[PDB]
Amino acid sequence: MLIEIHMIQNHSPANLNRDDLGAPKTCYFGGVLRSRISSQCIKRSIRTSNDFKALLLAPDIALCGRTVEAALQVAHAISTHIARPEIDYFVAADDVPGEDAGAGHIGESMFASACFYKYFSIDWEQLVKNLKGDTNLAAHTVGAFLLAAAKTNPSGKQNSFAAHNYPDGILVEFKNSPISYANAFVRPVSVVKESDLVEQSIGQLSNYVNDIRLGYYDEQSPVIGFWFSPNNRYPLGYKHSKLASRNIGNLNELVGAVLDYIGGFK
Amino acid sequence: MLIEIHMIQNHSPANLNRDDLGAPKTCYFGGVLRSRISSQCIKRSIRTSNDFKALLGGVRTRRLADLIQQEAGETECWKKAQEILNKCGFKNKDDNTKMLVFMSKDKIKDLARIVLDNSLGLTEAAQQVANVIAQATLAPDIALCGRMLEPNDKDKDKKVKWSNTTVEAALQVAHAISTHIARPEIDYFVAADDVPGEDAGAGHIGESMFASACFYKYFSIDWEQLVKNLKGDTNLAAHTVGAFLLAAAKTNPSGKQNSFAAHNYPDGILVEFKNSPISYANAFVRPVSVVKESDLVEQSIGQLSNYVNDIRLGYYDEQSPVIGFWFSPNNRYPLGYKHSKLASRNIGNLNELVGAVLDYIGGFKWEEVQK
Amino acid sequence: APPNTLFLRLEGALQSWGSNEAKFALRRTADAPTKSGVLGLLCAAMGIGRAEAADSWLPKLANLRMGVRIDRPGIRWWDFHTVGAGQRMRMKTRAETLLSRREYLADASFLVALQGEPELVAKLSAALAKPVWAIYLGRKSCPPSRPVCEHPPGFYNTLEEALSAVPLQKRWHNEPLPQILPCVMDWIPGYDGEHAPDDAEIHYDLPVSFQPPRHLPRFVIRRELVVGEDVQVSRETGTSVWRPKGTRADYNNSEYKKVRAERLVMDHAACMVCKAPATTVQHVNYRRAGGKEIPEDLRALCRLCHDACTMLEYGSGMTTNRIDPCDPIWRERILAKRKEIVEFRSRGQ
Amino acid sequence: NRGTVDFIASLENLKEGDLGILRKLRGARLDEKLPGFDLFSALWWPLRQKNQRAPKREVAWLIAKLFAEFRFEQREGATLPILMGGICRKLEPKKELPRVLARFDQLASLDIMQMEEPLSVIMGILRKHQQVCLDWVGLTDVLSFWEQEPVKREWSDSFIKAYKI
RNA sequence: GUGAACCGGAGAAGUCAUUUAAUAAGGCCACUGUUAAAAAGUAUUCCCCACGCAUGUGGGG
Ligand SMILES: [Zn+2]
Repeated sequence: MLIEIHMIQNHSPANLNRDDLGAPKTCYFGGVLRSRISSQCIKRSIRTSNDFKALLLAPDIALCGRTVEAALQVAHAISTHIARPEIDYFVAADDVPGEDAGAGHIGESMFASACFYKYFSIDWEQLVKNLKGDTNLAAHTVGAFLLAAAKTNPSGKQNSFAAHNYPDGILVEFKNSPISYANAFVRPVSVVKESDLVEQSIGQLSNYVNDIRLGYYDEQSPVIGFWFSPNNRYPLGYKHSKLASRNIGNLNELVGAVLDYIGGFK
Repeated sequence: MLIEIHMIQNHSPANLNRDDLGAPKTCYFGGVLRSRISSQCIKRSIRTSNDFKALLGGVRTRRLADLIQQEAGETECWKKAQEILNKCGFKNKDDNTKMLVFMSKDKIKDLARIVLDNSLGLTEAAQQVANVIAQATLAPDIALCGRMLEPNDKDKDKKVKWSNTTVEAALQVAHAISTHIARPEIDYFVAADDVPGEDAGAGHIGESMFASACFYKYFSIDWEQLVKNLKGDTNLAAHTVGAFLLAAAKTNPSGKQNSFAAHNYPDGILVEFKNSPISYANAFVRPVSVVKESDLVEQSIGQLSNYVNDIRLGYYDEQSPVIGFWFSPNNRYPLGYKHSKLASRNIGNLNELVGAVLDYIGGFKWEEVQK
Repeated sequence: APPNTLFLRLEGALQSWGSNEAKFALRRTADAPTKSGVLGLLCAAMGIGRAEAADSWLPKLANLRMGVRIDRPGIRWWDFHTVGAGQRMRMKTRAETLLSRREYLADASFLVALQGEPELVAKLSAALAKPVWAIYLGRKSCPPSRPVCEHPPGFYNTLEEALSAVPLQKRWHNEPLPQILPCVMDWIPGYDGEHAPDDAEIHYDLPVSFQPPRHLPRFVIRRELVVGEDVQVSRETGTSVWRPKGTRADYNNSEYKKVRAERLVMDHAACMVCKAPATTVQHVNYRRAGGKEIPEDLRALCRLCHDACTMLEYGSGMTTNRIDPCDPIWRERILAKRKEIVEFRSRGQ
Repeated sequence: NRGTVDFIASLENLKEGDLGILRKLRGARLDEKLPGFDLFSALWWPLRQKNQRAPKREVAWLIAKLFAEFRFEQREGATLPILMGGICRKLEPKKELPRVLARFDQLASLDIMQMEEPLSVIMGILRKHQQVCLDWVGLTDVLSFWEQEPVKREWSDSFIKAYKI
């Protein structure tokens, strides 16, 4: 069996990932241009976090990489809407007066705000064979990664923009065949006065999950999923024949529920 | 330990920050256009304020030879100082080098001492000069903002290899986004001639741009990195924190303020002590509209309180409780008329807020640390 | 007629089937799924390791005949990629940064037909129903967005009819479709035409091992298909862009016509504000209207108080919530509206 | 869109007394000056009962107030961007055109609740050049679906097409 | 377990300084909401409960 985490996270205007020219990294989807965060950036920011390291054959070598093959799988963070890069015109100042009101430096930097969709995958069999039959430590490191990935962000240009946002929707599912839900945002999300950017993204995710539940995923095997938003801020498919098996309003409760499903450990 | 300050501030019609074309700076947040104030503008306006004057111990200049001459008095050493500055990989373009140099103002006397005497040779003195600029980091503004300096390599003296000349920032400042939609406005101005003539025309005709908005400001201070930046000076670090709070609360950017004079105070300050930084900028993903039953600032504060409640209830951890203070002048604006529980202490005086912040930080008193 | 071929749907947001000409820090890609790549995907789905693949599995599966039809060509997108930034790198060690530039395919979809032994296809499909390991599209940062085990196996004769069998699935209704779909298929000798035509080109994706990776060339030809004649355009599933529910409105409805009667009974046929005999009922808390009507949030009202409350709601804001009597607030404004209605409304209308 | 047609026709059928009543209520709410509330309720309520569709209340109120202030003969084929482009083409191309174009482009940024004065300046510029017609039905239909991106796209494209020729 | 696996482009910064949209103006001119009317009414008051030859009294809505 396989565990899959889908994540919706809006960010304040910043530049969390750059390239050789300073522009935010982008990609192409749905016929339009979307903002992107490269997968290795997310994996590095998760791995080298001090709070993560102070929390938990080594558990990081078992989960991540160094034939030791990692059970972790981080996909590129596509955006659920058309990218909107912007230029900020900065001017440096001199504290010493001169013959004119010169600057000292003149230039332009780039920034962009986006609502990213993140996909994660953990192979339970590879994880338990990596630690030679141990299960409690496997559940412990799964929970540690869940808290870390829920409470971390890249450090790119964070001394000037400080985009320390938090996720607004998490969906943890158990199934065999790996399918991601990037096809939900093939149509880019366009805002309306009666909703938010996060609300419409979560609703479109719910619509895609409903459509695929009515389709391929027959009664061969049930699919167990858990949906989390802080203090039940956003519902994924209100009623809708219980598209999500649970609705959670605290990170600890979701971590405990996933742990109790995977092994019943606490 | 991190000290994070979230502020709500409604401004009068003004143009406190603008781009190359004169228009006020805007950004796209949540799919909606909001007004913006750049973080470097706020940082400079706090740094060069009157309430921070006792802590300004660093200069970011391009003309260092001019300072060398002005601190050496009357003995002519300006060409010599320019030459030694060129030898350590700085270049020279008509009395101003090609790069800005960040260095504490206390060390100009040492540079004058090395440049005055002819007892030492040239090139070795250049190396010595480097050893003064790589160690001139004991300033509050350098400690807060942070410095990085990479000199040239095509005109170095090959014996002037540099030490580590970087300082990690101890203060993170965000871009002040607006809580509602952007409403840019054009002011059509004319400029008349004091002397009558034949026609009725005026001297000049133009248009300026201005906008009024409610801004959400976010600041974060790392206490451990701050006291490491000043080498264990906890007293001076607390003095910097208190003076920074006073200056940030009581100062506005000086952009077009002789024509607009938007000297507006904040209507709400929330100061939290945490271990990991959290931004409440997602409180206004949905823009704030106006209802007749309330006003813009009260609605913004209510939205902020609702999102703070959501964040606290959805990310509660018994291992790290969070202690926060809410400040409004004479308790004019509480944290929403629905909870009365997200504010551990309600403060109506700014000085009492600063004193409580300092007492939580280290148990010091304000008047002890002001000197 | 047992099935003899297996179909693979390879479609994801990002894809990268690397080419032979990389050999360096310029990680390139091919325009179509290579044979060695899909073979490695199959071996990963069957739980066979790299060392175990080179003995029997790859020689067994190298006898199949493979053809790839292009559904969406995609766009080649590059990515600046640094390694060892702020950390040392292997070989002793060095404090240095490694620069590289990777290439991916974005918004692309391919159909792979792999004709072979019926037992091989059956076992392969059974393994692909529940893969042993996570299967990605070339690189580990490229998970598929559609199920690989989607199209059923079958029995056909040529690769062209096999690629004709599966319909082309359409995205959103406005989206146009490619008119000529290129197919890239393995050259078949037939033991009579022993020499390939001059248009046949060599690709270098016939694998032997994976840990000391070894490849051999193969002759590959490229033909085309016409959509509609060869592949029928499939219809999109029932879906839409998510819009917030705008509710409904219906009073003629008998259930509401009886809910209002229950309300007028329960508040004893009297107004809440002026305590006059009731006329209608105001529908506070407009959420759950039409099908989930609970006779609790409704509040009975007379004509003047209802008109005053509608005047207050039409002015100011208006959302899913309403203005609720029995609130100590809004009483003064309701009384002022009552005064204005009494002293200003003309019945001649 | 028959409900919008009935709304506009009923607006043209109005006498001068209630037209003055609406004229006195420019820039105001709906909760004060009861004759305005009664007149608007008489105008708008029968549309919902017969016709399943009906224009939005805020859009209808704005259209009624704008019609009261800026009485124009309703004529098919006289949309606001086309007339604005025709006016803009016969302008000085250096100073007046950027100003008037900025005043026009301000409109496609707000919501319905704040379009009154930015529309009233446009109707004032129209009345300055002595217009005698305006497509109230098309303007109402466009204002109804003002949150759809192709609506604004066609608005701007029609303006540019009328400007260029 | 795929020309694959292990895999940050990061560190620094105020677009600033100056200004009246001024000068002229009438919405004017013409008009009947008119025509008809008692606040009166006894032949079964719309309902609960104690006695009676009364051809009804008492209390409750
Ligand atoms: Zn009443």
